[PDB]
Amino acid sequence: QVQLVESGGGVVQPGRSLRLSCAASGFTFSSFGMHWVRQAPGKGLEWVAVISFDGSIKYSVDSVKGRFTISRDNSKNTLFLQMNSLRAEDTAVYYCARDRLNYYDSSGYYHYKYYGMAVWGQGTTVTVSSASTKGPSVFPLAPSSGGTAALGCLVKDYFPEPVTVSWNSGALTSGVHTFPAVLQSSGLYSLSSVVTVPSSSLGTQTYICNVNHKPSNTKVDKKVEPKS
Amino acid sequence: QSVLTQPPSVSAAPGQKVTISCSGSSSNIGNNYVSWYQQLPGTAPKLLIYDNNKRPSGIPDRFSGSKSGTSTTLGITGLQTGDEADYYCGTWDSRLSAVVFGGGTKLTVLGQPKANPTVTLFPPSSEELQANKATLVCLISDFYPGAVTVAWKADGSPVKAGVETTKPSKQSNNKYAASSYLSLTPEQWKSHRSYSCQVTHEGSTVEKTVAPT
Repeated sequence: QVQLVESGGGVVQPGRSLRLSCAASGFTFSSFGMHWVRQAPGKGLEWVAVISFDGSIKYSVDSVKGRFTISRDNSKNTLFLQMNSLRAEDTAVYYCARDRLNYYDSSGYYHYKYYGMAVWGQGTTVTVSSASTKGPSVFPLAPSSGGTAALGCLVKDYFPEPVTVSWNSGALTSGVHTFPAVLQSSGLYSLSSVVTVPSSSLGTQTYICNVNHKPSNTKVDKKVEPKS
Repeated sequence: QSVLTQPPSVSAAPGQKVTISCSGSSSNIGNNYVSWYQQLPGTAPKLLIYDNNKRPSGIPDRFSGSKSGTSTTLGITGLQTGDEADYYCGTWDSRLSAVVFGGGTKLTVLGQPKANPTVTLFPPSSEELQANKATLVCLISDFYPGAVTVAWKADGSPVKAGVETTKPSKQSNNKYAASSYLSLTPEQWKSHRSYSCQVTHEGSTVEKTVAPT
């Protein structure tokens, strides 16, 4: 019954803004200090900001001062983070988190007092990059050269994530390996998918990789045939 | 880099206990309560310990916390595979006026047997060459532990330009995968007799080669 539901993530270019929401349920929202914490892909947790139970006291990390604004609406059990003038280094999963102890403890005479977090949201992804929406080029990777053959699709130069790949419209699943994308210096992604099949099937079965990049409305079913 | 120093990794075998340190200064751990959070792959963090050594409702006997002045220690006994995760210490810092987290300690549970990588290397496709691009694709799967080094060679000489390589990622079968891409012009693809992808894992190397002809 006690949870936090984040929304408002997205993909943007540098200099743009974004607003995150954290809808709270299960507890008296108005009695707890709230935080935002972020995690860049593959790195540690970085605290972003805190706001006191009643909104009067706020702190944030220097790198977001003047850019990000933590606020809350107690009458609607929601925590906000207004993100302006975004930079590539703001790219991360953003979590809201609730103080373990309520204002009985966290509202001192002098200060807001921190004793740990207890409840975390699921997170929302913010991606900041110079790149523009671009659909992939899809290239067949043909088999050649024991009684097994490997064939694939190269899904090249797309932005943003994600892309889904399947084979023969989901009918072919054994021997399928789809690899996480590489992020190139250009800001574009590429990925590949491979399937190992019996060599003896190559003249009686057709192999088609189904590539869907929803953000660019790109859907391609690419036939992969023996080379000649 | 971080204000609190945690070891980047530790490991022990199923059933053993392991220890994870978190070092700080008087303005954080010295004067404030430390919590420890566990993060499993693709999930939010979860509170393990608060007030230095307390376990919240539902966190089992196996986890514990100690404080020795400006340092703190997490203890995990009777290790289970499901304890594989990143562990973070956190606290308030009086000087910075911020919650501060250690960098993270990746916990590995031993026992899982070594697995050598399968390497698959594709040349540039006809279609890609026609669009005046060229990409060599090197796919690396089913290896454990989850670290490899990739090196490309053309006619025996190293190739550093145009190489982009992903970090390893965990497959669902608990082994790891990775991939490396070499971009060339069609001219420089045709100008060499061979290109080769060399994947080194625990000191051993697996090589595949492709050629225009």
